[PDB]
Order: sequence, then structure tokens, then C-alpha cells
Amino acid sequence: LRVGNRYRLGRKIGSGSFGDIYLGTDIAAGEEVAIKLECVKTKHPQLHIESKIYKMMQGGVGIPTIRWCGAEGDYNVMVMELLGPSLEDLFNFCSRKFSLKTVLLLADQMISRIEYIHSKNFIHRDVKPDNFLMGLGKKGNLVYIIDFGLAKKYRDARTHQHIPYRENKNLTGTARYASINTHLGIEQSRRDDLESLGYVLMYFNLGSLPWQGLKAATKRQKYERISEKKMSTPIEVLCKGYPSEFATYLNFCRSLRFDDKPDYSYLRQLFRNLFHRQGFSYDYVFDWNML
Ligand SMILES: CN1Cc2nccc(-c3cn(C)nc3-c3ccc(F)cc3)c2C1=O
Repeated sequence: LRVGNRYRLGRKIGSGSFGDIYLGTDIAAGEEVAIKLECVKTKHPQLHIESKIYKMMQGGVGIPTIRWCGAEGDYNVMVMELLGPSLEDLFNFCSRKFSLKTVLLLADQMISRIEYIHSKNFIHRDVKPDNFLMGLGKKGNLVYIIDFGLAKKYRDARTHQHIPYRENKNLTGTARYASINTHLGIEQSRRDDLESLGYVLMYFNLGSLPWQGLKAATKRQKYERISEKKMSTPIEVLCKGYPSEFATYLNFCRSLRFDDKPDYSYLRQLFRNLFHRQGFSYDYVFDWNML
């Protein structure tokens, strides 16, 4: 099928937040692309909003380039450069075990991606391994951030007025990586994207989280059980046996005030100092490169 005169639509290759992913080719450029399709008439249309966020994010390191946006037949279409597997696919491919060097190489880039989105007045709100993809070819060392479907402006683009403190909010994101504030129903802000990343890094270290795979009757009761398990698990217990930096990272995120600008530099330097004490080289040789 033809997409915006220039793109050739192929078979389905993946599943996305509110629209499936298809293989494509930019016929004029001779380059493969990923095409996200969303039904023109749906009770919850979100592709168009997401496109605007990606467009605002353009030029940022690890921000996927959007080649085209439009409407074709029964669908709203978004065309992105082709990327590699997500950190979840790579984690499963690596038998759910990442070396400390891989976790630290990933932590460095992931903190930067989040800082970039924040510099562009947005909070991601769904920080999880599935939303970070590795690039391909010459970009194979680069971690990309995707899925702006739950992203929200946290401050006014010009005035920098932070959004007001709100309570009794709905769990926006994934329960496994949600911050304690989110479980409490507090409006998400910059600190919450970073706390989620802290749980993602501990998840890479452990293979799973202590509140993962809890037995429950309803999805709301599962969230209550996860909340309870997260609030009953001290950071030192969660991080036992791993370098103290992971715990320091999580304690710092939990200490942040609602409208505080996080010290991203300090957080990257925490892991960089550990990376150097370990004698590792920033050579971008991840565990999967040794397979
Ligand atoms: C298998 N692949 C490769 C590949 N490359 C690039 C992005 C994705 C991809 C994965 N998800 C969950 N969403 C997207 C996507 C997003 C916006 C778009 F405009 C197009 C695609 C994939 C993919 O699913």
C-alpha cells in the first residue's frame, strides 16, 4: 500500500500504545522505516497529539526522526526511521541478566533522554524498558526514547510555571515502574520519570522486581498490592548486594519536591564515578554485542 506518495507499507512488525507498527520503505530515499497506523474514526484518537510532541523533540540525541505525518484512507499515519529492539527485548534476549557495565552504559544515556524531554517542558510518565529502543547500524550504540502517548506538559513553554500540585490522580503508566507518589495518586512531575528509571535500573540488576508477578483478583487490587509491596520494601533491601549508587539514586529521587528541577548531572556523575571505580571503558560494548 502507498503512504503519502513516498512510502511503501509492508506487513505488521509490532504493536504500539494505540496503533500497530508496520514495516515500510521510503521509496525515494531507499531507506527502511516503521509506520504507525491509527484508525481515522476512534473514540480515543491520540496519534496527532503524539506527532506534535515528537516534532517539538526533533534534534535531540536519541529522539527518533519523524519522516512524515498525515492521513491515508481509514488511517492517521506517522512514519519514523527504523529502530532496533527495545531494552525489554534485549533483556529477554540476554536471559534477563545484564552485567553492571551494561546497566551503567544504559543509565547514563537514559538519564540524558529524560533530561532532554524535561528541557522541552514535557514529562514522559511511562518510563519502562519497552519505551527505550537501540538504534541500528551506525546508531547501534544509541538508546532512543519512544512513546509520547501518556506524555504531559509539566510547565508552561515560556513562563516555566509548573503545573499545580494535584492529588487523587489515576495511575498513568505501568504499575511495575510507577513512583510511590504515583501510587499515592499525586500528579506526576520530573522526579517521577527519574524514580521510574531507578526501578528500571534495579529491574535490569535483579532480573525482576519484588512487587512483580503478585497474585490478584482485579487490576485495581494488583495496583493496591504493588503499592503496598513498594511502600513496605526499603530501598536498602531492594538494592542489597548491588553498588550503593542504585540506592543513593533512588533516595535522591524520593527526596525531590514536586516542582524541583532534578540535578541530572549529579545523577549521571554518581554512575560515572562507579563506572570508573570498576575500571570500565565507555566503548559502547553492551552485553548483547558479545553474543
Ligand atoms: C519492530 N519495530 C522496529 C521499530 N522501529 C522504530 C519504531 C518502532 C516502534 C515500536 N513501538 C512500540 N512504536 C514504534 C513506532 C512509534 C512511532 C512510529 F511512527 C513508528 C513506530 C519499531 C518496531 O516496532
